[PDB]
Amino acid sequence: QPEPDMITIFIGTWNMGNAPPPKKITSWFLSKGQGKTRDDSADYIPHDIYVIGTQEDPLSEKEWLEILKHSLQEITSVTFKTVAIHTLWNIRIVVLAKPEHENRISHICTDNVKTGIANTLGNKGAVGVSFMFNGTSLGFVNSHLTSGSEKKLRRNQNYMNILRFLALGDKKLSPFNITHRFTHLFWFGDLNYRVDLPTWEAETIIQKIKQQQYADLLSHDQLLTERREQKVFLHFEEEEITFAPTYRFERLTRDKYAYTKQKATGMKYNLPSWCDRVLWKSYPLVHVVCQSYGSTSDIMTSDHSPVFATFEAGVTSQFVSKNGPGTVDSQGQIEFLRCYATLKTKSQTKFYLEFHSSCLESFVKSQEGENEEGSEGELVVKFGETLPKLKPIISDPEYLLDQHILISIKSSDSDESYGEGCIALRLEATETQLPIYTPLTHHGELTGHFQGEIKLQTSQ
Ligand SMILES: Cc1ccsc1CNC(C)(C)CO
Repeated sequence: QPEPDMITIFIGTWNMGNAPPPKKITSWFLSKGQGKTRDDSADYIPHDIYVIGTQEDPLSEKEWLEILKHSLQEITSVTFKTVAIHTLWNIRIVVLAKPEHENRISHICTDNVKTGIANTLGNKGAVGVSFMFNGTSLGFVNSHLTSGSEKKLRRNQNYMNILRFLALGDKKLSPFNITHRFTHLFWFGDLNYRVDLPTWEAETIIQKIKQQQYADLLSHDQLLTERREQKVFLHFEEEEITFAPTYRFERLTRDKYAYTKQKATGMKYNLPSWCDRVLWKSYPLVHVVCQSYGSTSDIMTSDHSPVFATFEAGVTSQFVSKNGPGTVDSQGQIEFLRCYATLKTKSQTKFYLEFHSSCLESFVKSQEGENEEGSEGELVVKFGETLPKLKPIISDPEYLLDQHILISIKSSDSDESYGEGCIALRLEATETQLPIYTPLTHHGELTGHFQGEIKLQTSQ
C-alpha cells in the first residue's frame, strides 16, 4: 500500500445554540447548501480526516461522538476512528480519521485556552488538537471568541492569547507559537466578527441577503477589515465567502434573521453576520487547496447554520535512508549567504539566530550578528557569511526539498525571541545561491524581516 502524497481534510464549525441537533446532519459532512459546495459525484468518497468544532454544544462527548460516527458511516460506509476529543465548557473539537490512517497518526496533543479576566473568564476560549500524519504536522484550533458588534478589539486580543498560550505541537520548538509549529494549521470557530453597518440598515441588509448580493456586506465584515489592516490573523488565508451570513437566525426555519435587541441579547442588535469561519496557514510552497467553503441550509436547531470547508493538503512520507535517522548524511548541507534581519525593535542588544527543523538532529544556534542603523530608523542585524553550515539527517532531494527551516532571532541578553519565521527548501535549483525571505513575527504580530541567499546541496 503506497503512502499518500495528498489527503483531504474536512473542517466543520457549528455553534449549536445549546440545542440538540436534528436527526440528520449529513448535509454538513457532504458540503451541501450555500457557497462553494462539493460535487454530488464525490458524496461516497470519504475525506481522510474530519475535524468538527462546536460552540454552545449541549451534548456529552459520548452523545456527540455517536452522532458523528453514525453520520459518516451512513454517508461513506466507513467506521471512522477517534483521533482526539477535547472540550472546554461548551467548546469542543473532535478529530476522526479513516481506519487505514491509524498507524500513520502519532504525537497526538490536545490543549485549551480560557480567554478574559474575572468578568470575562467563564465561557469563551479555544480548544486545539495536533498530531503527525506520516512526515507532516497538522494543527487544528476551534475558538469561540468574545461576542458583540462593538468588541472586535477584544476578539483580536482573544486571538493573540490563544496563539500565545495554546500548547500544541513539538515542545522542542520553544521559540515558536502554534502559527509556526505545523505544516498546516486550520483555525476555525464562532469567531464572532460582525457586519459593522448601522442598526437602522438591518432591513436593507436582509434585502441584500435575499438577493444573494453579499459584496456590500463583506466590505463591512470586521474579520476581513481587521485582517486587511493587519490587526488579527496575520499570514492566514480564507476562501472567498459566497454563502449567506450564518447568524443570527430564528430557529426551526432559515427564512428569518432575528436581529432586533431583546432582554435575552443584553439589549444588543445582532445584524446578520459571518460569525462562523475557517482560516488556515500552511508552510511556504506546500500544496493546500480549498475545495469547499459554505453553509448548510437544512440544519435549523441553532440560531447559527453549520459551516463546512474542505481542503486538499500535501503530505510527505516517514523517510528512512541507510544513514538518517540516527546520523547525518555527509552529502547534504544548507548554507546561508549575505543574510540580515531587519527588526522594528527600539532595543539595542546583540542578536543571534536559532535554526529549527525536523531535517536536523537538533536546533542550531548562530554566532551574534553585527548591528547597524537602517536609513529609515530600523535595526539591521547583519550575519554576512558567518551563519553555520546546517547538516541535514537525510541528503536525498526527494526528502530535503520538501523540508522547512524555522528561524528565531533572539536577544543575547535575555534569550527571548524577537521574531520567528520559516524558509521553504523547495528551491528552483540546488548548489545555486538563491534569494530567501520570510517576514518575522512575535506573538503573531509583524516584528521584522529576514532575507538573504541560500545554497542547498543534496545527494543529487
Ligand atoms: C487579509 C487581506 C484582505 C485583502 S488582502 C489580504 C491579505 N491576504 C493575503 C495575505 C492572502 C494576500 O497577500
